[PDB]
Amino acid sequence: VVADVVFVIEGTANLGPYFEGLRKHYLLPAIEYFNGGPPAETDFGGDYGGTQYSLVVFNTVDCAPESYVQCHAPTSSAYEFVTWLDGIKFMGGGGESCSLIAEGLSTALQLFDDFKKMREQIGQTHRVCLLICNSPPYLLPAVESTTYSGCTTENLVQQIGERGIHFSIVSPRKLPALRLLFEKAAPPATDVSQDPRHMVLVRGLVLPVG
Amino acid sequence: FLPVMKLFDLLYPEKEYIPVPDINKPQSTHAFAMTCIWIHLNRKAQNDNSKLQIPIPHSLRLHHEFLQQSLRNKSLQMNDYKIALLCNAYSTNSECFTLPMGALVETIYGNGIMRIPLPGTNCMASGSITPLPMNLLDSLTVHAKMSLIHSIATRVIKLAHAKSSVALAPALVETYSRLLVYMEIESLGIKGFISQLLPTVFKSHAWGILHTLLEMFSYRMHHIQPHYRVQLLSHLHTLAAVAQTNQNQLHLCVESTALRLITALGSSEVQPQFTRFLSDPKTVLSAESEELNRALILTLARATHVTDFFTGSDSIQGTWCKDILQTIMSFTPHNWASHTLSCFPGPLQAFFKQNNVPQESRFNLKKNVEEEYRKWKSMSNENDIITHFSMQGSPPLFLCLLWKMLLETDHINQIGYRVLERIGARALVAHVRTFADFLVYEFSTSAGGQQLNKCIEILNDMVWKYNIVTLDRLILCLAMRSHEGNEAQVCYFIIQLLLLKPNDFRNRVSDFVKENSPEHWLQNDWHTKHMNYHKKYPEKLYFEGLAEQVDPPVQIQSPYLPIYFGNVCLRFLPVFDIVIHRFLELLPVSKSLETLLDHLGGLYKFHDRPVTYLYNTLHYYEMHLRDRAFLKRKLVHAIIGSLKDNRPQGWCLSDTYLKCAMNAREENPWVPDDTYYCRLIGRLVDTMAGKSPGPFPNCDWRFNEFPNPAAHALHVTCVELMALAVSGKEVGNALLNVVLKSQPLVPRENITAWMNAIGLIITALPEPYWIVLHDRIVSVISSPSLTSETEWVGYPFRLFDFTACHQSYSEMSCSYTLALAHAVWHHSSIGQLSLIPKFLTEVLLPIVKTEFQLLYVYHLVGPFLQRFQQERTRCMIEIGVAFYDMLLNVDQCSTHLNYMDPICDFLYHMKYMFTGDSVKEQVEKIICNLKPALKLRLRFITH
Amino acid sequence: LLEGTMNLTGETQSLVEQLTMVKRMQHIPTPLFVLEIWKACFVGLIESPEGTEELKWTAFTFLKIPQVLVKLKKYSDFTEDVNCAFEFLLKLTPLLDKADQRCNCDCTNFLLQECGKQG
Repeated sequence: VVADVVFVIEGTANLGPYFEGLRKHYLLPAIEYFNGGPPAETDFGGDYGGTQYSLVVFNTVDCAPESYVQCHAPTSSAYEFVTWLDGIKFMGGGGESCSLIAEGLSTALQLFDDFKKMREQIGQTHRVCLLICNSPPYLLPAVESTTYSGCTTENLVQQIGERGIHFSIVSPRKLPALRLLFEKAAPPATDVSQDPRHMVLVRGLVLPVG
Repeated sequence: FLPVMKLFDLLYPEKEYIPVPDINKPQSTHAFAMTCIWIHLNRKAQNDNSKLQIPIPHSLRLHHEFLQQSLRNKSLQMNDYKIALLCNAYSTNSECFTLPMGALVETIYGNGIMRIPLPGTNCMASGSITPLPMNLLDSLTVHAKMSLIHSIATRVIKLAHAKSSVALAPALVETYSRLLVYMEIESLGIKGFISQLLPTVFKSHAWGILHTLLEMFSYRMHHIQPHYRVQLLSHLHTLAAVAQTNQNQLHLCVESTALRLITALGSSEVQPQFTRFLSDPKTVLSAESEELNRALILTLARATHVTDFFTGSDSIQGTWCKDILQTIMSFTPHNWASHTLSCFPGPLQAFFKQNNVPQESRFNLKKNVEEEYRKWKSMSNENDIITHFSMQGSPPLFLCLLWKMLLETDHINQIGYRVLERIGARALVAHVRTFADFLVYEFSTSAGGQQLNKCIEILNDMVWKYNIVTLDRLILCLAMRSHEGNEAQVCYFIIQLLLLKPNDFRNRVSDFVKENSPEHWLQNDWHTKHMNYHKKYPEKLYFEGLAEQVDPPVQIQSPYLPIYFGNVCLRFLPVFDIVIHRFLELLPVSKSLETLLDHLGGLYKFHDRPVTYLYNTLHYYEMHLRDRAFLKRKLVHAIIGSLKDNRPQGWCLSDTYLKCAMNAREENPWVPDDTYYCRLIGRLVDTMAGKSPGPFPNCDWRFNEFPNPAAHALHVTCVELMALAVSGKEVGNALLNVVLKSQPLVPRENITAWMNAIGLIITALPEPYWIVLHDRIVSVISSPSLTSETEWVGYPFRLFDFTACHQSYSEMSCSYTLALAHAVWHHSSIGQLSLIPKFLTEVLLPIVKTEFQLLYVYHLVGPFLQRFQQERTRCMIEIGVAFYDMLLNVDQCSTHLNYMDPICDFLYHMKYMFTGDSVKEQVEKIICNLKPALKLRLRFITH
Repeated sequence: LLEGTMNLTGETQSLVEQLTMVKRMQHIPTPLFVLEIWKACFVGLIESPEGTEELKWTAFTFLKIPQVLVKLKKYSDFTEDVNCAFEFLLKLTPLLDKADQRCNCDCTNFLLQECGKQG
């Protein structure tokens, strides 16, 4: 069915080694579920009706004069999305444990606002957001965003949870903060983890049970 | 096919649905095209269904929904172009295609409804008479047209195999004729028609289907590639060899179809086509009918005259024409008349001077006729009468017997119709032949008076009242005789009186031309007007009037075959072309041609190629029509003014011709000025450059005799130039002075297209028009600027470079005639180029005295040694010897050469590329007579 | 053609100095030199647009160029060379006829009478 899919990925050294495994087990099947059957080179962008994928990659504060979030424009090709998922290079990090989840979520919110101004042929669609993270959030409010500046991760994930965006978390290391954020993004009113170590909670989307 | 998607994304950036257009335009089928592409991609993606399924885009969902609803509708008619959209979109479906397919086929096949009668007796055809329109067939795709073609071909194959007397549907054969036009369904079309469909129709021995297909090919086929035309001529000859053709309707059809294909063989297709059938000459010739062989010889005459095949030769041996003419000498001993033989090429005259077969005397023929006449009036046993007067191999005089019978008894007994029925169609034309000789001898010996009108009335009643002979058959057998002098005048007088004394042909001609139109592709009510005519003037073919006027009236109920297109007026037309050629060949009978073109001239509205006919006629009879300007004027004005109703204003003749030369002569013939010729050649350069208004109105070249607009422009230009009353030298000089003399209306920076059009035009004209280029070259060779004054002595390899015209430094006629000579000789046939060696060694060689003239002759002739070395190798050697001779004369009659090096390099290039060592003995005499420096550089020539 | 197009109002001495320079750089015979002057003048007259430019080109060929030739004669057997160049030019009938169609009269007659007046 029509879907506005937004992936939010932590592009840091953590999630570096574990990303290839996560893609085969969880991310790639999730794209197929939105796009029935695996994509191969015939899928064309430009159908404004239909499922539209997008990436948001974020970083920590060690990329000091560079920007924090790299966003990609929406595509209707699942194949271009797969090439974008290959094209991420995980180079960041340093002496820290946290990352800028608030930035990635705020730009995901701006993506969903631009999607909502885009699709008017349908009032509401399946608005799905995934967060592929390996790290607890920073305590910084969001700085490099307009209309969602000065907001912590809890406020932004409340605004994700209300208005009916289906929020999911795929993490290769089981963590408390990520679980708390997932519990908070509750939509108004099954073991999918193939590996025991992986923590995967999916509010929306169907992934083969393992 | 997948790269079409990014193209669609480039051409179609949209946010919303694209609205559905109006279906009542054909061009709206172009509006739906990308959705039909998307359907064709979906249906291919149905194989391995989920693997690479192709969703419809958001812009094309509205058109796809319209196509879904229109396929879902089952009340579908041909009033709109929705049916075409359905065929185009779903031509790649198994069962979704049949819902429009049957919907449009059932309108043209016409099953169930009724049986509608074709003329004659015992003819009944399927019900549908209205064909598909042209814009519908043009708005399908290629695959829809291939499926429609294959469906119709299978239907005709099945109805052939059903052996049914129910004839084919009129709408079906009209639509099939309209579909064989498309050369992009070629392997399914005419190729399958002649390679597959027609041999199987001959195999099943249908004769109902075969007559329809030969009628469709005679009357509804325009652009056929020539090898198909010669293959079909071969198949017609094998058909006429077999099939026991006592059917006058089938034998008449196949004979008139072969006559329509022979005389419409184009002037340049004859040699490359007939060199393929050279080893098997019998396949393409008649063995029994003489008239088709004579028509083939006349087509050979004008084909080898128009293209000038025989100049550069004077022996018919060693050529492909000798085998054809020899195989026509066996199977047909026939001697051509002198007035006719004087018009041929040279080698054909040398061939027909020998192989002259003698013929029977007039008195011996009269005695033989009287012998069989007394034997008819004496003998009385019926079966012996029928067996004796139709003994095969006996001298055929039976129509002369009938002539003498109804000359005085004015009736025929019962037995003569039985003898005619036992004769058959094949021997009957031999009886018409000897009847034609008997007619001209008896008409010559008859005293002209009331006995003469009695003879013309009984001949008219033999044609119409008794229906013994068809009119075109009789006139063809009269016009193709071999009579000399006043006997030929009596024969053509018979033809003129037979066409013009009764009303029986003028009525049919007038009624047919006032009520019909030649544009059959634009007509959908053809069969109605066809039945109107065939009701009002029925055409009887199995001796119906003779069967009625026999005193015990014998009732014949023989079946007629399907006739959708054929009648006497459209069977007379090729015979009328041959007859007009005969009237031009003979001198003192021109007034008969004037009154014939006055009466029967409007019939040329239905000639499928009038302008090619006029081009061939004025081009081949130019030596005869040189002094009769009024007759040539009358011919071209009759043939063109027959068509002034259908075709647009200014299609053929220039308006300044229409305003001046459409006047009678008061001993002031309109002598045209240079603005006239500049206008004509401007029309040709504007058609060939491509012009959006266009000097001619644009026609449908799928249905003309000219394939592109340029060939149309060239042929009507050459017809208009040959139709003038001014002689050939003045027209040729005026065409050259368009470019040679200084002229406004001829722009600089566009001069090469004007020289190109002058090359095409003056090459396509007869001999006395393009011979004047030799005089212009001689006029510039003997100029003060090449001989005495090198006052402008600028490097001549600049001076003869015409492209100098870039800066305004073109010299004069030197570089201008060099450029126009190259433009004319570049377009010339090899028979026209082969008059260059005579012109060198006979005219130019006694006047080349200085070095500039020698270089001019080198610059003039040197680029065409490639053409000579490829096609005709005597002339390359003669030109090489002429080059060395001119070098000798300039080395003798001058003190020194300044340009010995380019001359020497040219001669080495000519040796090492073109001549080689064919010039050995005759060159060294010239080389040894040269001055020492030239000998020192030319010493390597002798090895 | 450059001096005709850009500075008609330039002094003749600069043009004579430049032309003598060009004649000395590439060694140019005098008949071919004067022929190129006349050919350039006539070609520029033919290619001129209708209006003031045509008047300016007629003035350059008719008045300035004859004066330039007189200065060359003083600076340099010039009459034989200019007569040779005039015969060189009179071979070119299409150029002169194109010019005569633009001049609406025979312009070579006015040239020959003008060069006669200048000497």
